[PDB]
Amino acid sequence: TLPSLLLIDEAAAVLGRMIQGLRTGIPYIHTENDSIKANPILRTALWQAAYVLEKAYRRRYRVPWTARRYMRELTPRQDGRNANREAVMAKEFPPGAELNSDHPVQEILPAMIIDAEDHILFCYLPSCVSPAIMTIIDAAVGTLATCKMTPGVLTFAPAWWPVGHENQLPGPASTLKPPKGEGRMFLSDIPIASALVGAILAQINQPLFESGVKVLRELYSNSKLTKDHSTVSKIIEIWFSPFSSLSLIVNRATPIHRDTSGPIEGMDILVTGGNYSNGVLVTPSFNRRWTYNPGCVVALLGKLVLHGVPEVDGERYCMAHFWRERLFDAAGVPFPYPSKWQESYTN
Ligand SMILES: O=C(O)CNC(=O)C(=O)O
Ligand SMILES: [Mn+2]
Repeated sequence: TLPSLLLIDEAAAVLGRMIQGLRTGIPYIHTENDSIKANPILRTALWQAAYVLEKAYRRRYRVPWTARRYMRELTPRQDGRNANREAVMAKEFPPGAELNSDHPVQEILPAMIIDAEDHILFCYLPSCVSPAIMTIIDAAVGTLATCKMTPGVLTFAPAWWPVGHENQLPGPASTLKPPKGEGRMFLSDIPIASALVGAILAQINQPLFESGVKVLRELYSNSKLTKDHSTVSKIIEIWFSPFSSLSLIVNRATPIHRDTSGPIEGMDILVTGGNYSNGVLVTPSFNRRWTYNPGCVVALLGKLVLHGVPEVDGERYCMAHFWRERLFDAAGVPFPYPSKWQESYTN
């Protein structure tokens, strides 16, 4: 009875069917949900994502360690700045023969990196987002941000803890409390984009997608879980995403680092955009750089994978979709462990 969740559910389903079709050569079944079917921009964006993701599953680098063991050496707040600690990790967890060809060339083709037991650590999807959707995001960010976009970070979530309120109940993000403010407006401008990124997540880690949606369901229906539940409810009704949170990072370069808030096993999804030509995402553990230009998507275990992105020759923003495990705890949903790549093929 919550149509936004039902739309991202169908977007996930129909994109999976598109991928299964590309793999089998049999016509895929269209969605009868005409929020998708009658929306040419979202529909063709799902086609494009299907091509890129199918390209990525066919191009898999393996590191010779597991995510479990890597996670075990990690100190609770090992964000990547201790260079000595990082060189010790790097010896204990080297790139391996499939990756550490001497000095690495920059990747441009879609690909993924899986651990020793087939878990997806990193998924690189260049040009995964159609120009039309990138233009929707360009407009939304534009009107929100007014060098030509004022730098900064801005965070949105229907259920959240502000810094200093950790031990109270969670509630609407301050940026989203004004019902006609900048925040809500921004969310209202981007449901097609949100729906796309959530569908991509389903293709990479279906259980995590449906856990997230389950959590949003429970936060909607169960009032005793949050402050200001009326505002929580209104925001969930325009929350076209399975993620706990969305963060817009405008005109900022990013040092090589690890996230340390968020579950050690959560997969974030970054979408980069703007008008610049020399984007590069750096992953030292994988001995790799990845071309990182507007419309690129990267999914990654970001509390595990060191990643950074240098200054570029233009305006740039990044949309970062991520997780708060405490919301899972509060909603009675265990947080799932990272999916294996074969799960993509279990039809
Ligand atoms: O620079 C970017 O596009 C991505 N940002 C991050 O991973 C982060 O803030 O943790
Ligand atoms: Mn990050």
